[PDB]
Amino acid sequence: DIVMTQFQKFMSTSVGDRVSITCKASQNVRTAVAWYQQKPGQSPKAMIYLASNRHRGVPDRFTGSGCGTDFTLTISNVQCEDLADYFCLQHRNYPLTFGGGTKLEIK
Amino acid sequence: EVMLVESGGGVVKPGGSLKLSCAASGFSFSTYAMSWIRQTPEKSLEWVAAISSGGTNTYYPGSVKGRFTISRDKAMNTLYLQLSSLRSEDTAMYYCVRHSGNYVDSVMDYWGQGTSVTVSS
Amino acid sequence: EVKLEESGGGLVQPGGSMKLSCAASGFTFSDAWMDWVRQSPEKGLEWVAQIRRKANNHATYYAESVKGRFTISRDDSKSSVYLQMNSLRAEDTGIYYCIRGMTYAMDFWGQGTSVTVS
Amino acid sequence: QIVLTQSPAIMSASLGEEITLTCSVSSSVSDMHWYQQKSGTSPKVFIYSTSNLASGVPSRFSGSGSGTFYSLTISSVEAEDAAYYYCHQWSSWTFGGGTKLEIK
Amino acid sequence: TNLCPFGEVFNATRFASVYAWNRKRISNCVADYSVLYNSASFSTFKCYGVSPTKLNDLCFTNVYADSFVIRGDEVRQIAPGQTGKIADYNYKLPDDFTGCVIAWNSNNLDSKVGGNYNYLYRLFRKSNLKPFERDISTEIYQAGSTPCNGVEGFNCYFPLQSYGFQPTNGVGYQPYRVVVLSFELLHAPATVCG
Ligand SMILES: *[C@@H]1O[C@H](CO)[C@@H](O[C@@H]2O[C@H](CO)[C@@H](O)[C@H](O)[C@H]2NC(C)=O)[C@H](O)[C@H]1NC(C)=O
Repeated sequence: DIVMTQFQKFMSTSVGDRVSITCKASQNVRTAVAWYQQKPGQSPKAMIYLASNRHRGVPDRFTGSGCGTDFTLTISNVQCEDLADYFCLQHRNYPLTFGGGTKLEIK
Repeated sequence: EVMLVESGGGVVKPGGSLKLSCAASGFSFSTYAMSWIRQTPEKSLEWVAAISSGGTNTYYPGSVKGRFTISRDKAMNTLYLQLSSLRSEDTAMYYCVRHSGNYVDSVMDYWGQGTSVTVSS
Repeated sequence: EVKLEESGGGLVQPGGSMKLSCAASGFTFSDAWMDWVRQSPEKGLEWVAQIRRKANNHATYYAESVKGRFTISRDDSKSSVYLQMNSLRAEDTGIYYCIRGMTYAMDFWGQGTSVTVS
Repeated sequence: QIVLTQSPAIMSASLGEEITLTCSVSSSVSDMHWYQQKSGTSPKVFIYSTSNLASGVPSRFSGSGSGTFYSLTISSVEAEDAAYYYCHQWSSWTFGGGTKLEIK
Repeated sequence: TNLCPFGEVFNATRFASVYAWNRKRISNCVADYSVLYNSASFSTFKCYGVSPTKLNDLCFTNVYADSFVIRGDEVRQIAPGQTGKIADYNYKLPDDFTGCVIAWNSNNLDSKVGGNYNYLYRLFRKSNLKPFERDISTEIYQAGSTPCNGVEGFNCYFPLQSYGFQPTNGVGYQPYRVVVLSFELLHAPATVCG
């Protein structure tokens, strides 16, 4: 199956900086990657669909781009609202596998 | 200085007719689109009428269309919004509102003081 | 207002069966492709099953780890989808989320339901 | 039909702390204006086209946003900035909900 | 003195959608742009490189008029250099433009009580539109690795969404009929003078 490698489990950035979370893949999933934000105690709300588009009600800070194997989700002006986990999954072939997760905590 | 004063507000039982006025003074009148904005007593604003600069295109929302009528007089430099078939949710305070351009797409620069229209009894 | 709520929160001995139900309302239930995803504390997020919309013959796609122990069935008249689990194991522990449509717009998620084995 | 939702209904900040007021839109709009209504006066205008300031507004208020999420940011909240804040766009027929701000 | 036909591209009974706009070649005319500029019914009359009062004192070779229907909030994206859902994927103007964009409200005609689902627009594309190029290709874009054979359930999404046009929408979500006059001057005898 297609596995998403997400090697950063802990990212430590202060308020008002720019963070770039990467989501490596093992085979060439074309553009079919979605990004999920899971606040502690809730269900994951959708941030990015099809690796470049942006959902409804999500701010302009959340942008993700890239194709091929190595994707990225870059946030700018990191507020205190963004202390959560960030998952990525591929949906090219039907064994859909999520990523590991990248937890952010404020310095 | 730009001044927008209203009048005409009072008490009327349901089914009545009432005409609000808004005397505008302090700017070139017929080159700015104007509008009326009511404030229901839960303090929730909403458009109720909007007229462009030439007095040609008037836009009303779906709840008050066909019973509210806006007017625009360049001669005596006022602005009218007359009411008809008042329901029990038309209790508000009606603000006189001037936009910044010759259409209703721009931002509402200067607001009037507003005189309330309360429907009861 | 779109909402999705789940049921079946309990513990079973390995060898029982538990039928989760996801009642949805607030949208057209005919054209929606609803999956079931799993969150376990040891293995992270996983993906369990998927039922499709009416015009795709009500297709079912399971992960290869839950073949023959997991069936999913929907009913658009009652506007709910069911995930019937039989012959459970030790690694089927976790929280099961019911979603509206994954990897596009209208990507709403449920709230989940804790399923544990003893 | 555009709905304009502001979260939450009432905020509260301390003297000198920064605060961010949010106005999420249902579908995509171009820009967003922000109004301020005090207690017992008419509303005025502060921000038009999401990044500009009106004449006479103190220069701690800043705006950002495009698409379906818009933000009003105050740098150092002092005692005067305690009023409601409505977000309205040309395509709605109703204003925003209005987020009150009160000094802690 | 035979005046030029503007009375079938402006006050027509039904326009076309923005993803397939109507391109009408106008030539061998004596046009009257001053009747258009002083009609006081249009809400947006922006010329982008010519003066609107000096429109009559110009001899062109072809004038091209592009008619489509968009939302009121999206008439800003018919500018040279602007971006959005309409300028990138539906109708792109170049940043050396010489023409005048005309628009007016059309809520009385392009809106029905149940909803007019005749006006479509393109939601995504492979790349941005190079200027003055239409793309009418109703293909389901094939996301994913399995050929889905003409469905819409999972990926294989449809690229065209319909405009939701009701008479109670808002002055920025009411249908605004837009016509874009574009002046072209080739190496040829000038015949469109006025
Ligand atoms: C499209 O049709 C309308 C309806 O006739 C035209 O409006 C007329 O314009 C002429 C020119 O000034 C006036 O003399 C008439 O009185 C108008 N008719 C009315 C107000 O009912 C409109 O001009 C036409 N569009 C174009 C581009 O010619």
